[PDB]
Amino acid sequence: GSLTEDGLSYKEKFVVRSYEVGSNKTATVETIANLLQEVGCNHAQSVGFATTTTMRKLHLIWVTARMHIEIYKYPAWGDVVEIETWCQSEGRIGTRRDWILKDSVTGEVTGRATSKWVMMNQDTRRLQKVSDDVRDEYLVFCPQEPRLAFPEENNRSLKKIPKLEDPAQYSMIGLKPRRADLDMNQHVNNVTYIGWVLESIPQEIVDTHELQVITLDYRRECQQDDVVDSLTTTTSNDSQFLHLLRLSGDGQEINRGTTLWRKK
Amino acid sequence: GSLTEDGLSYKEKFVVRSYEVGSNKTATVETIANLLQEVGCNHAQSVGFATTTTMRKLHLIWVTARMHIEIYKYPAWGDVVEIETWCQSEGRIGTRRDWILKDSVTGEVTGRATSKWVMMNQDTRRLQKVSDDVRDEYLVFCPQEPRLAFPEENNRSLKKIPKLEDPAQYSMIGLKPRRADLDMNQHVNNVTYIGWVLESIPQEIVDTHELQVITLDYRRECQQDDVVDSLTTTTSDSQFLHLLRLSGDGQEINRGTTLWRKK
Ligand SMILES: N#CCC(=O)NC1CCCCC1
Ligand SMILES: N#CCC(=O)NC1CCCCC1
Repeated sequence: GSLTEDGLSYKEKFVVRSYEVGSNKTATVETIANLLQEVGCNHAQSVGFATTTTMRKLHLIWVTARMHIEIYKYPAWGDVVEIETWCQSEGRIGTRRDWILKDSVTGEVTGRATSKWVMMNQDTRRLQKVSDDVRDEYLVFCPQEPRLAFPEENNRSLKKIPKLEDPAQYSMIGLKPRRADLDMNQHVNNVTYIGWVLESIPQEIVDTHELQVITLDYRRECQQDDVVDSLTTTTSNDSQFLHLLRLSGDGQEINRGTTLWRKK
Repeated sequence: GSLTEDGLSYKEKFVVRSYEVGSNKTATVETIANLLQEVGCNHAQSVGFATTTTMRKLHLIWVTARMHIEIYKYPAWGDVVEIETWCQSEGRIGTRRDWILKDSVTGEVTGRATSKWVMMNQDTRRLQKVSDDVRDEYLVFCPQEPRLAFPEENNRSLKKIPKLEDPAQYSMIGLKPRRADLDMNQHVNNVTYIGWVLESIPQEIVDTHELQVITLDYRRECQQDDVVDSLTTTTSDSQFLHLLRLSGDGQEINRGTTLWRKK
């Protein structure tokens, strides 16, 4: 991987692995999300980091608030996928990381993704606005004019998601993270939540449809000793679902989302 | 990746990923096991496949009976690891796949692994001996003289493993596979069982020790709708005896041992 000529974005190529593919012999959405995360981390390292100087002094971190992924073609086992990523400041609300996925052979766009990140104190877990000093320190690494993976004025990446009402149509109960689900700081990896959401989709939908769009809101973290319940209700040749992840016991919300599936 | 000059083994280089490392910023044993599995699959594809012509017509497949891994140094995040793999016939018993892990920069051996594979009919799930026809079709891709990742006489990779007796010292119950744990044929990936075994090791041990050796026997598969219990007892450096069994009737799925060195 490497930064582009202007130093304002980063590209990396990946060969899709045997254990990374599902029943169709194409990469799962969780493999795609892990690749986005890896290219995101390599971009941050290449430019000096994603805690800045001022963030480390004030015990502040970036946390994912929302993730939105749209896939047109999942790469097959052995195929090479090229991913381009960049960051942008969104004033004092937070930051945004965007991605474009391309087939290395054809150069065609096979997917795109966007994510919203908010500032948070590591210790108190209290969200806050982006200070001027932090915003100035990361603007040297971002394009100045807007560059959006989802430019459309009526796009599905900015839609408000409602809370699923009991009773859910489908459910998968008692989901727990194992050590492979944790990152290097022992926090549950953001991609695990995508897997947990998809666990309540019936196997018949997965067998006859391909996942086209997934929007996920992150409300609260799952601790490594927590237990989660995954709930899904059909809201709809296309199928839409409303999703909810909550703690198995008290029912505390951890995530909410929507998925759109197209018939194969 | 590519086959070596003589075409009797295969090498591939991997850059360790951010999500592939644990709390020590080095690759987990499950990342290592996934890399062994990937280089194994790439070796099979490069030589024409690991179902052969005779196996496809007879509805036969290779299944893992045992896996043994020894790690001296886990590669750090961003490091390049080079893995060499080869296969060997073991007469009528089955086949063996071996691996050597090296630091790409220094060329030093940082790990080694061996695995025993047995023939099985896909449909009946009945184990079988290897026929002469299969033996001949496999021998053109294997070294003729023995080449062993663990050559030492009376080494850890060939030790008989006993069955853990109740009550277990430690346990993790109600473990279930999710879709990310399944392979392309909807079977639970062999690496998931390694993760499930390690789930009953206390976090205190993981925080103060590094895993040096793991030997795992595969007795029966876990279906995607099955629930597993993971049991561990200290037998001792720290040694542990492990057992995975179905949550309900207690049917054995795996047994194994781990050796851990203090950091
Ligand atoms: N953390 C991290 C890497 C990153 O930049 N993005 C990740 C986190 C959100 C879901 C997958 C993509
Ligand atoms: N299947 C397959 C790939 C392969 O050759 N070996 C794998 C399976 C056993 C555990 C990890 C290594």
